[PDB]
Amino acid sequence: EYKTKVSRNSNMSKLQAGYLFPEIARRRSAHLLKYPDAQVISLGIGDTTEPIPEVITSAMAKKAHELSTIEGYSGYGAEQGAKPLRAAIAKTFYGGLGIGDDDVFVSDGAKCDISRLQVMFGSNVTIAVQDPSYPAYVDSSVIMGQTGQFNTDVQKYGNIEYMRCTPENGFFPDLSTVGRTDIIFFCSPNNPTGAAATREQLTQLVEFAKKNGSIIVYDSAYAMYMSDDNPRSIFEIPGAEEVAMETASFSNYAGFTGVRLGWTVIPKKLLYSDGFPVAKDFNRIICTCFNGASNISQAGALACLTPEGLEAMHKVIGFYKENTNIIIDTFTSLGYDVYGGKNAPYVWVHFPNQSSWDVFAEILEKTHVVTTPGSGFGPGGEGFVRVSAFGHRENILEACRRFKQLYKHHH
Amino acid sequence: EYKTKVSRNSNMSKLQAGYLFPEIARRRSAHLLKYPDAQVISLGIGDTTEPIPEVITSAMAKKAHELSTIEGYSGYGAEQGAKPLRAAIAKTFYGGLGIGDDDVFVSDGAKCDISRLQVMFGSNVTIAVQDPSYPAYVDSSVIMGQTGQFNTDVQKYGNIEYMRCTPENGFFPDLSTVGRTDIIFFCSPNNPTGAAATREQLTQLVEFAKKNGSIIVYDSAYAMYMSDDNPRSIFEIPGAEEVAMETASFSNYAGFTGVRLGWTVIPKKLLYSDGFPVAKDFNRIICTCFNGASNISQAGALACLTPEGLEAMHKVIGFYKENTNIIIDTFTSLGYDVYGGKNAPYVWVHFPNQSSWDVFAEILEKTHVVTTPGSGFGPGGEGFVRVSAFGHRENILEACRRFKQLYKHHH
Ligand SMILES: Cc1ncc(COP(=O)(O)O)c(/C=N/[C@@H](CCC[C@H](N)C(=O)O)C(=O)O)c1O
Repeated sequence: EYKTKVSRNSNMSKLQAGYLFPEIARRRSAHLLKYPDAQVISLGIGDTTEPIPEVITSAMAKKAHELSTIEGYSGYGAEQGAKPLRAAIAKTFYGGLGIGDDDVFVSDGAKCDISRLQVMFGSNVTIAVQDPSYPAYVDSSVIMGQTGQFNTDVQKYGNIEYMRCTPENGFFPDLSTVGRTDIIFFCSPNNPTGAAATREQLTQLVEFAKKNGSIIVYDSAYAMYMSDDNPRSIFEIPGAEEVAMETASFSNYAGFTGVRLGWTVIPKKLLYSDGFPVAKDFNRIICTCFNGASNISQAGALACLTPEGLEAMHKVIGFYKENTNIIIDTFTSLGYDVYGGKNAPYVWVHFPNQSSWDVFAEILEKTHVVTTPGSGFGPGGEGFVRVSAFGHRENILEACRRFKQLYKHHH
Repeated sequence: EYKTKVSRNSNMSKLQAGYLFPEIARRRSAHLLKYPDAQVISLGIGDTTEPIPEVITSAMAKKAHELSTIEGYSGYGAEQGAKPLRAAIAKTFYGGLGIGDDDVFVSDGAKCDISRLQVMFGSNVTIAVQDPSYPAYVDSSVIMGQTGQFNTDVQKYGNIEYMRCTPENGFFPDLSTVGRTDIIFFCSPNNPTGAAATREQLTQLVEFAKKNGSIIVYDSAYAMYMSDDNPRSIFEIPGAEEVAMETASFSNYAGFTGVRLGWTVIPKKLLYSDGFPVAKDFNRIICTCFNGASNISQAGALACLTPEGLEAMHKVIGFYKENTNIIIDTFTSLGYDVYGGKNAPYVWVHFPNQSSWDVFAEILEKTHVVTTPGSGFGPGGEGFVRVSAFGHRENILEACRRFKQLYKHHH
C-alpha cells in the first residue's frame, strides 16, 4: 500500500482514546446489535429530548421562508453574529455587568468555541481544569500541543493542572494547592458533578487568576439550571472583566443541541501581557476560521430572547429539573451517595469498589440504560457514574424503576 | 491598566493585517462617509444575492416545524453528519469514484473545514498554495504555526511554497519548479483566477503529490460552474485516493452563504508516513472540536440533492453564469485581458502596470463599485482585480455601464 511522506501530527498521537461521547454511542450501538429488541433508555450523553417550543421553531421557519424572497434573502452574515442577536444576548444575560454588544461573539455552539479559543491561545500556554470536567477542555489542549503524553499511572496528560474537586471539598478546589497556569477552564454548574460555585468561591477564583495573571474560560452552559442563589455569570464578580471570558449555549435551554447556537463573551479589559486585547485576536480567529452561525439558527436564538421565548425555555428547563429530582430520589432511596442534581440536569452517583466503566457496562447489560462513566471526565471521576436527566418523563420513570429493581436487594 | 501574564500567541502576531474581506468592508464604509449619497454596488466578496429556491427553503421550514413535535424532534446529530446526507453527497458528486458514505464529513462550511484540517495537520507541516489563491489557506497556516514571519520585500510568509499561476503558464503551476511540501492546497476552478485545471494538469498534480509524498487539499467549491469539459472532482484522477482529499460547499450553488453547509471527503487510502489513515484523525478533530452542522441546514442540503433541488441549483448557477458573461463582454469590449469567467462566477481582469489596491480604490472612488484587489490573494495577484458576478441582474448591468464610462479612453 502507498503511504504519503507526511508525518502524522504528534499531538493527535498523544490522545489516549477516542472522544468520550462517541465511545458511549458506540457501546449503545453494540448493545443494540447484541439485543436488537432491547428497549434502551439513553441517559448517557446529555442530549435534550423534548421538542423545541413553537414560538422558537416558528421564527426559524419564518426565516427559512424569507430566504426564498428577494426582500428577505440574506447571504454571508458578520462572523461575530447579527447585531440584534448580540444585543439581545448582552442585555438578557449580562445587563448591568458592563458587557457591550461588541463583546459578544455568536457561535454554532460552546464546544466549537472551546476549540477556536484554543487555536487562539495556541500551543505555548498551560492550562488548568476541574477534575472531573467535561472532556473537551483537556482533549482540545492535547490537540493544540499544550500538553505532554498521557500518564497511565495517574490517568493524566502531562503539563495539565488537574484541580481536585471532591465531595469532601464541596467540589471546589483548594486553590492554595493549585499551580499557576496561563488558562483556567472553569465550568459552573460543573459537568459532571453538578456543583455550582458560590459567590465567595468565584471571588476566590477571580482573585487567584488576578494574582497569577491567568485567563479564566468560564463555561456557563448549564447556568439557567441554577436553583441555589449563586452567580450565573463570572462577570457578576468585580474584577472578572480583567481576567475572564465566558462561553455559553442555547443547547440546554431551548433544545438547540442539533440546531447549533451559542456565544462567547470577551470583555474589553482582558489583555495579554503585552497589553494586546484578547478579543481582537478572537475576532481574527472568527473572521479567518469561521463563517458565522447559521442565519436560521440565529433567528431562532433571537426568538428565544423575548418574553414568550424566555417563558418557553423556563418551562423546558423546569421539566428537566423535575426529571432530575426523580433520579436523585431513586438513587438516594437505594442508599447511594448522590451529588449534584440541584443546579444541573444530571446526577453524579458514587459507586465504591468498582471501576466506572465496569458499572457503565453492567447497567447497560442488565437494564438497557445508558449512563456515562465518571472516569470519562478525568481521573477524579473514577468511581462515579453520571446519569443525565434529559428524557421523556415516561423514560425517566422507567429507567428509575429499572435501577430500583436491579439494586434494591443489594445494592 | 491591569494586564494578564499570558503571552499573546506568537502566531497571531505574525499576521500582517486583518483578514482581507473585513478590510474591504472598512474601505467601503469610509467611501460611504465620503459619498453619503452613493449607490454602491458590491462585486467584491463573493456573496450570493438571489433567493434560495423554494423547494430547498420549504424543506428547511419543514424541519423547523418538525422540531416542535415529539416524533420529529432531534437533538445532537453525529458530528460527521446525517447518514442520508453523507450518502446523497457521496452518490451525487462521487458516484463511480469509489467514495463511501463514511468518507464524507458534513461541515458548516468549507472555510471552517480548511481551519479544522489545519488543526489536524498541525504546526509541523509545510504547505504549498496557488499564488494567487483564497487567503484562508495562507492565513490558517500562519495561525497554526506552519510559517515564518512575513517578508515585505517579496510579500510572502516564510516557509510557504507559493506556486505562481500566471497568464504565461495558463494559471497552472510549473510543477518542475515547485519545492516539496507536506500539503498542497489546490482550488479548481481557482479563486480568484477562475482557472479550471484540465484532466492532464490534475494528472500532473497527482503524479507530483505521489512522487513527493504530499497530501492535496482540493477545493472544489466552484466546480458546478464548470463549462469546459474538465474534471469536477480530484477523485476522477486515478491515484488521487492515495494523495488527496476534497472540500466543497453549498454556498455558491444554493445561496447557502448564510445557511452554512459544506463537506469534506477523505478517502480510505490516504495515509500518513506511518500508515495511519488521515480520515481517522479528521474524525477525531470533527468529534472533539465540532458538534455537527445545523440540523435545519442539513435538511436543506438533503433537499438540494434531489431532482427538484438539482434543477433549482442549476438555475441559480445558470443565472450567475449569465451575469459572468455580461461582465466578460464588458471588459473585453473595453480592451482588457480578462481571465476566468468561463468556469467560475467571477472574472480576473489584468490591470498591468498598476497596483491592485490602487485600481480597487480608483474603481470604488469613481464608479461606487466594490471589487477585490488581486494582491489580497497573494503576491501573484498583484496587477489584477477580481470582479464577482454575484448580483441582481440590474445591478450587474449598472456596474458594467459604470465600467464602460470609467474606462472608455483607455483603449
Ligand atoms: C460543560 C459543557 N460545555 C459545552 C457543551 C457543548 O455545548 P454546545 O456545543 O453548545 O452544544 C457541553 C455539552 N455536554 C453534553 C453533550 C456531550 C455530547 C456532545 N456531542 C458534545 O460533545 O458536546 C454532555 O456532557 O453530555 C457541556 O457539558
